[PDB]
Amino acid sequence: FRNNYDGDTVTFSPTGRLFQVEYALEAIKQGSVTVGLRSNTHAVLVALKRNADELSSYQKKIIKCDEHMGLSLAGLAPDARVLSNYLRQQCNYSSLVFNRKLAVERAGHLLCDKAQKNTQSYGGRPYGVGLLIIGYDKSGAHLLEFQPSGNVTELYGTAIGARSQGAKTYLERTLDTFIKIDGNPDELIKAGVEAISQSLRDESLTVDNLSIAIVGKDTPFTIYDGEAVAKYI
Amino acid sequence: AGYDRHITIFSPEGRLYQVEYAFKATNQTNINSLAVRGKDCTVVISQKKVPDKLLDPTTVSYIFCISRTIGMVVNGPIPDARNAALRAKAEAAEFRYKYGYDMPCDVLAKRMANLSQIYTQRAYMRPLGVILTFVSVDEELGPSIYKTDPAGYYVGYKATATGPKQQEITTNLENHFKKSKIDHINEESWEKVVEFAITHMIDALGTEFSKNDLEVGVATKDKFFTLSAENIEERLVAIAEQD
Amino acid sequence: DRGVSTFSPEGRLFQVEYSLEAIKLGSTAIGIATKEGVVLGVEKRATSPLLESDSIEKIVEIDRHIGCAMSGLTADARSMIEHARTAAVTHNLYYDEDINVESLTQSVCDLALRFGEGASGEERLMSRPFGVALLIAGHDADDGYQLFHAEPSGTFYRYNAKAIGSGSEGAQAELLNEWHSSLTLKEAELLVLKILKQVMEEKLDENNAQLSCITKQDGFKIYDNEKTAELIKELKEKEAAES
Amino acid sequence: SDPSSINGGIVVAMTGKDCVAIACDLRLGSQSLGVSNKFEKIFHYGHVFLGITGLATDVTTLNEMFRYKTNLYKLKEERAIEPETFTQLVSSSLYERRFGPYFVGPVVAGINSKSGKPFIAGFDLIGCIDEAKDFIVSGTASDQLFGMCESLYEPNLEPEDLFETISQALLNAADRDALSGWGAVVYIIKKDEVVKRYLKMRQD
Amino acid sequence: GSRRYDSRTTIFSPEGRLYQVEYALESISHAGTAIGIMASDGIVLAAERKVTSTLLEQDTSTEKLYKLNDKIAVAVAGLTADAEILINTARIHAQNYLKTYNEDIPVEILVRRLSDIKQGYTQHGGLRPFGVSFIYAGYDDRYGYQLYTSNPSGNYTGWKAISVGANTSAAQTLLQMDYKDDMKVDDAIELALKTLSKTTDSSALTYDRLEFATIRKGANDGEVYQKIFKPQEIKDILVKTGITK
Amino acid sequence: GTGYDLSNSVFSPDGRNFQVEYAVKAVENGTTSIGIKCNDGVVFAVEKLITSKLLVPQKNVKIQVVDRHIGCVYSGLIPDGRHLVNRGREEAASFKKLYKTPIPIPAFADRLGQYVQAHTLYNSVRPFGVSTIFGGVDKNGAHLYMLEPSGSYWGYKGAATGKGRQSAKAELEKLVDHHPEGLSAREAVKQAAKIIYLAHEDNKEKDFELEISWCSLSETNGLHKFVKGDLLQEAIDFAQKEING
Amino acid sequence: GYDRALSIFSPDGHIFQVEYALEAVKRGTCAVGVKGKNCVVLGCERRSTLKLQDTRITPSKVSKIDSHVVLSFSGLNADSRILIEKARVEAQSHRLTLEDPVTVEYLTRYVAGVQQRYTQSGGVRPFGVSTLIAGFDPRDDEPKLYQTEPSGIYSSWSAQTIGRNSKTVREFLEKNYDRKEPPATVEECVKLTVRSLLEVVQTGAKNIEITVVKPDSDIVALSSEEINQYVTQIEQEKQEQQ
Amino acid sequence: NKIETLDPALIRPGRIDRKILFENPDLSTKKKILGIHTSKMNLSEDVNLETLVTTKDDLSGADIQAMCTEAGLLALRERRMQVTAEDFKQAKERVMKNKVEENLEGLY
Amino acid sequence: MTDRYSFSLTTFSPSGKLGQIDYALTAVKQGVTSLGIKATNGVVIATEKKSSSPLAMSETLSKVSLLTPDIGAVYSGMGPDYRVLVDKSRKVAHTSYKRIYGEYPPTKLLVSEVAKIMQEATQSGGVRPFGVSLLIAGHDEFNGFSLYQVDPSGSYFPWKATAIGKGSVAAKTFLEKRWNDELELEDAIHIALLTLKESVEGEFNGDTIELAIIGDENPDLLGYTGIPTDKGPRFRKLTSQEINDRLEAL
Repeated sequence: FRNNYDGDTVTFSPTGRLFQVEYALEAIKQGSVTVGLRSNTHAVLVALKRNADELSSYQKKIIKCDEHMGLSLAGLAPDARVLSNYLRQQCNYSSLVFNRKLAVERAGHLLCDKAQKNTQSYGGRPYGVGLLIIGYDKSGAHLLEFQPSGNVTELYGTAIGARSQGAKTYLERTLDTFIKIDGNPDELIKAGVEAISQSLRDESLTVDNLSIAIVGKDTPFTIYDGEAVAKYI
Repeated sequence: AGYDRHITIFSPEGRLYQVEYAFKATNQTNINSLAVRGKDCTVVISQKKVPDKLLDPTTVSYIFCISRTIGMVVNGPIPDARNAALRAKAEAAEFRYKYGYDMPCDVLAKRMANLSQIYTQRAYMRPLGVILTFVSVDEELGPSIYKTDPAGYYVGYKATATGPKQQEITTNLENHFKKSKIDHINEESWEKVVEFAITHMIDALGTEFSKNDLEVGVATKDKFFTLSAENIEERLVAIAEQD
Repeated sequence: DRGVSTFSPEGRLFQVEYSLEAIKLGSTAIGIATKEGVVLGVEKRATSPLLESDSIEKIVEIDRHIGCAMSGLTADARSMIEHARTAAVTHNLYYDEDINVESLTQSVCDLALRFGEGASGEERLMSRPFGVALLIAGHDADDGYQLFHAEPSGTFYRYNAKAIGSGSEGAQAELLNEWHSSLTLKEAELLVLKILKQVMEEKLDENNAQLSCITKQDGFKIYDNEKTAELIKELKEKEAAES
Repeated sequence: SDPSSINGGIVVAMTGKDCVAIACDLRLGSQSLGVSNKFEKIFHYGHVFLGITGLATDVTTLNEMFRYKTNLYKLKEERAIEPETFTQLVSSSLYERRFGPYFVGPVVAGINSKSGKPFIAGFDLIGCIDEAKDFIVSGTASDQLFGMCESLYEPNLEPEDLFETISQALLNAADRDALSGWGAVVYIIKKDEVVKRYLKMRQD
Repeated sequence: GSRRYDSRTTIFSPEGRLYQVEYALESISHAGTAIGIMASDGIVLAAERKVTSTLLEQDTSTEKLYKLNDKIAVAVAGLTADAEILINTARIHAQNYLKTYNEDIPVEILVRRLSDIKQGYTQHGGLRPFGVSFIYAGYDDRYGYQLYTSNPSGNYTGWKAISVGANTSAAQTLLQMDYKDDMKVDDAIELALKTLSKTTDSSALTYDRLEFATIRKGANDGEVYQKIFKPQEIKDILVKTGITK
Repeated sequence: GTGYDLSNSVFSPDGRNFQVEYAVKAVENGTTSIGIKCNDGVVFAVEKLITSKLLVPQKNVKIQVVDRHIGCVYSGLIPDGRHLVNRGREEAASFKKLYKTPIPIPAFADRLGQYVQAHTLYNSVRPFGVSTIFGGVDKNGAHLYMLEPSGSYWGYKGAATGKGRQSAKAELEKLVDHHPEGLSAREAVKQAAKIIYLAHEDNKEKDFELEISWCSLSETNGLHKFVKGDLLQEAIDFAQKEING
Repeated sequence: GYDRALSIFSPDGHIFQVEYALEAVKRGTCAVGVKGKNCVVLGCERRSTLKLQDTRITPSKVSKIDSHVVLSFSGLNADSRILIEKARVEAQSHRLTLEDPVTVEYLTRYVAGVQQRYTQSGGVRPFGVSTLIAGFDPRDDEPKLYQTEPSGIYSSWSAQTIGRNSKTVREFLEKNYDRKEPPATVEECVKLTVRSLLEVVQTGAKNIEITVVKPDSDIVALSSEEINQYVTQIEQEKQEQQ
Repeated sequence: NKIETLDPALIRPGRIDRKILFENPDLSTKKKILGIHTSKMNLSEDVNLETLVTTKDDLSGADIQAMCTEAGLLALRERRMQVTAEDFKQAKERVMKNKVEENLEGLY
Repeated sequence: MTDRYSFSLTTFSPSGKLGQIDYALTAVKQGVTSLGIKATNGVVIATEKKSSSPLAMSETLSKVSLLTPDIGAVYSGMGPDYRVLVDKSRKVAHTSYKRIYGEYPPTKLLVSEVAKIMQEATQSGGVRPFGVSLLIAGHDEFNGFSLYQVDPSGSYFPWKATAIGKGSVAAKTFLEKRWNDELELEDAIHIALLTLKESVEGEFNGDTIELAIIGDENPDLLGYTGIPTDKGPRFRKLTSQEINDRLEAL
């Protein structure tokens, strides 16, 4: 039964992993659609911000971790914060100790380990949140996918949130073209907005839902927020 | 509390389910062992098999040399055997610094038993499944065999066997010792001691075994050594030199 | 008892869902933020001659620029206030200035995560989550007048007006129609009284309602019993002349 | 200031035959200035008498300490502590925190309830043992007292005569000090009666 | 972890009870009997040792009588083991009061502490409580002779005649009648022994099935001298009342 | 039977806990990885699955280094394998400082062994569900080892694990026999590549990208290095020549 | 570790353990406080059925929390010692630190606070006690009456009654008090308090214990003799209103 | 006996809308319950229906039934058909004690 | 990660019993016939020696352990529980008394120290309670010779003879009848073999009885052949030949 292996986080089941872990992967889809894309010199993050009401003000779906780094969340909010603080801590120490910015790869592997530890601990839980973490280090432009069970993948492009498969079809076609444009920010950015509106099929797009963040070879972590995303549609 | 076999606590009957199941199916891993005492040696024969041609059988170990002089024969599986080995090794070494003296079989047996018992009462650990036979030729007792078993029970032997050919081994040695009026045979050279062992082994388990199917560990005064593959065939051919 | 790490097939924790159930049973708290102030109003409720009804209120001051009104369990809102005062006091000492209402909600929400058995990520010291939700209203010199709804789950949203409590479904619906972007402090307080009257099964007195306001020449200020009643006196006559 | 001679004190114990006597001064000072002529340094746990000379404070801490140890032992075994037993207890306790400060010289006197033999012991600040069965002395004028006791002492004394030795010994030792002035008590001890006699001696 | 490998029996019940406590009193009601009669020149204490033999020693007559002080003692009804931890700690709690203020603990302070430790075992920890009920036989100069009982729940009540253990019900019904409001020790002794026989089935009341202690003022013994009667003094008093039958 | 499917803190009658069985199963449910011992070294190769062109080559290699001369590759689930290795690394750094020498391949087997075995004495810690094949060259010869998730491990001459475990042992067992142990380290890359090809035949729902690395005392000088460039490229060709399709 | 759960949510948005704490109080004895505008009266039961209790060492229901402040309760004595001790310490803590006599509101916050903690925090359960806290603030002649539950919630009340047949004693009291004209004289406010508590104790006039608190540490416990007299009188009053 | 052992989803509001309590017989009711049970009787004239009700502390109708039944027995054993006051009183004392027993958690 | 087990594993049942103590006792009833006798001129304790194997030493095997020099203990119950318990009893007895009061703990005081170990273990979780019962037979020079029973919970009671294990009650009947105080130690050894022959049938020897006495001195048990300073041990375990000699002595 379901109820037999569900109660604490310390049990495996014949499936090969615990039920609860799959339910954490499921939550990401509930939360906000965020697409990730890169060329080879810059990498672009596009995110849809949702609120609850007219008289509600948006919840931020981009949290800036450094002046050369930020991430998007999709899924459970409270864990996304507990993670973004950990990444802040990890970053700073690297700079204090080693004079080092913190590679996307390097961060992913530390984050994974933290995730195993909280899935062997019985009172502990999977985070229930997936993250697309972007950066330009001296490894080049990067996009990584983090999943809350410790699955870390380096990608050209991907999506988490509402119809991930949706965006993925778009990206996989337009792929070969946009990624060889290397040294023009605007094009890769324009492909990001073109993609995200076609994943949608029970929502619509608008200016102040959308928010774009780009990092690169000549773009330090910069958000286009509200009004200023119009000129990338 | 919980239950009597989801965590380790007494059974309805005052028994412990976990120690009795630790006795049974940890000797059925394709292992059978005997230990007999020499005159100035101690011999162990133990089965030890490799099912692939791709498994290097050197690393395959189930007679361990705990110290330079101490041996420990484990009946039971390698995950357990290394938890007991780590403890044994540590105990041996600690003893050597602190008390200034080499570790007797009996002291090691007793210490490990009491420790297992504590882990038996714990509700977040198990007793190890392994059966541990500790061997050397002590200068404080002669050739010695002391065996611990998994319940926190342990006791000294003069000759022992484990695996369900226990009865066969025992009876052949018992009749023999009642006639000769000794429980140790007299012969100097290790070679003749291993031949005595084999004689009782072959009869009792009713088969002979290959070099790589055996592993023979010999205790001598201030050394314990394992016999190389050729060395274990030499002995099997040497009785057959007689025939 | 009940899992503390066990999610629904959707992936929403039992404990979070149960948190949402206690909230819905308190008396309404309604905030409208305007361009001259934030109004927070509550239904205090209960009138008895064996009750001191003007010694109990649900609008408590955190700081000289921050209040909160609550809805749900009141005992729980005491632990939330103790954490919140300590965090705000320590920040005023370090940088000499006002703490941000969003910032406060995140610091509190971090300690809302502990419940149950511990983690290796976190030391979970409590047993349940908090069963009260809050409207925290304030002023800062860098975003002016603001109104915030903290859920005990972790989510906190900024609003221009929001109602929470039992009677929130109706209340919110009224808030929208009455809300516009040239709304002022004086109008907003009168309107609060309209909403409160409508949904009551009683006559609105200041021993079942309490008003409060924020002006930045005085900080968080409680609209006192004497003033709140004068406002009630003015309401009853004007309403009862539209009929 | 002084470390233990603010008030001073000396203590003498002797054996008779199947009896003992324990005697002490009653000085209390603030330095060489005498303030009071009464400070009683002898307490008893049954037929064990315990006198401890030195710093006032330190004497107190051991007395309440032996009081706690004696009370739980008495209650549990249904038996009061005997002198022989008490001597091992004084030693062990001193050993437990000799690297804590102690400025003490406890002296035990009593007659056994299991071997009947008169029993005396001396103890040191670190808790060296003095096994002695004639006299044992401790305190500020201990150098002097050992000279006085070794010559004056006559053994196997029965109570009236034991009194005379211990008093006269004590009175004449005391006169070469003023850190042993301000009155004195002799306790002459049997199992059957304990006589307490005040002496008259100088003051400064 | 431990959530589904343990249970919670230290929680409340849908009556307001705690499972283990209610049950603990039950354990006590089939254990051996302790009786407390407070007089105004003494304290008379009686206990029945249920079942005695010539293979047990009957010679040890501290088996349920323990002195915690030379001014306070308890009579035990429940287990020796459960008893042992609170005695030893109570004796320690004494020495602390004695060291601090140079004066012995009143009865009431010492009871209130005991009860707080016992409440503690169900209040946090998940632990189990003790299963032994104490009758306090005690002194004050504020309150005269004092007689208390305290329970594993930690409620404590003032008495001048009480019982805990088995046959509680029978002893107390005779006792309330035959009580004299101010009385001497010797009168108390007559009353007690009379009650005792008729609470012990058939002919069984003997000296060596009894533990007796009396706490008298004396005038060859000191004020509040506790005499814990050893066999031979029980034999005497039985013959004097003539109640041995 | 039961209690042994949720716990490891008690012992099965089968001698094999049901939770342990489930751990092995997730290993066979990963990808193929293999390991080849040779007459001077070890060569490691893995099948990396290609699903989409949104993945990037050589940043999702499942070969991870420990120390300087140990290359570690696995089958099963990714998070378990990385955490297991991160622990190996930490013990490895500690080792190097203290004994001023690199961590052995036998030592590392023990280090891993004791972390896994620890989580199989406790129900309060959940063990690892990966089999990790590792090895290298050290001061005391060349070693191939395989760690299985019970906390069973041994040194092997050859190893495979995963989906393609069987097909890999077949193709390996023929090649090792033919050679004395696997000939030269050069040869071993070509041999490896044939093994991966046969192992692919159990996938056929994804394309693959071949990744090999080696540790060799005669053609690397005792360091773990990737095999790429010319050497990888001749190896793809050798496989496709003899194995057709 | 025993910081894990022992108090859990209800699906109804209560807490199981707090609902069960209130039941123990009801089975229990009855305590009441009625206000004048010169005093605050506290009545407490002592219904000794049995006559073998010695009642000078049988626990009381009246504690000093402070010299001008009292706490009365209905509930398990065992739990109530633990709360009573923490509340005395808190009065002395303020006294030490602020150089100021204690104010009633803060103490009530403190009493509320320990009980509130033990519901929220893991491997502890709330107390089995409801309390009434009353007294007078310094240099103040107006009465103060607070009620706290082991939920940890707190309120002021002009009068409140707790324990067994709380309904009956509220219902009665409601007819005999107005906030606009509460009693000025001790005698008549005490008469009313004794009369309510007569009606639930059954027989009692030595089993009822009255303690009347006037401003700043004039706290006086009326005796049996005095109470028997008011009960006589009440038996005269009930045939003047027949 | 109590309704806390029935699910609220088996009661089913809207068909079963009433869940009706049991309150104890009060003083007026005791007089009545008694009055009916003393009718069936042959007794002595020293019995005071009133006197016995007043000392009874809010006792169940069961107690009242029990008392009559108990009092008849004390008369039958004594070989008589008259039932004196003293008998009713003993039966009342015994049942009143057992109901009113609940010590240290009711009677704190 | 790691344990969190702090919830007591010994808990009350609806009757007032303690599940774990009830269970543990079943084991004790099924354990090896052991008795203890105070002869008044000594104390003799006997217990069943057993062998695992004929090829097995029973020198190592522990059925009679010296807890402190003048004191021995024997048991019925669970062997592994016994072994650890003996150890904690030996340790505290040595550290806390043997230069503090300058001698061994008195018998009653040592029975209380055991009692406490067992009770800690019953109160506290993480561990189940000891499953054992002991007969502690002793000598102390301030109480004479004594016999106690130590129960699994740590309840104790004084005895002057008893037996526990299987077949207790009848064993006590034979002992009750034959010995009634003031008896030579030797004679109590003879009575003890007789009680146990009737109790154990199938095969009986003095090579399956292990016998210890506290009730002798040798110079060898002062531990020196010089000039006394103290009294020393009075524990002496007999060898198998000496026991066969007393079996031959009618």
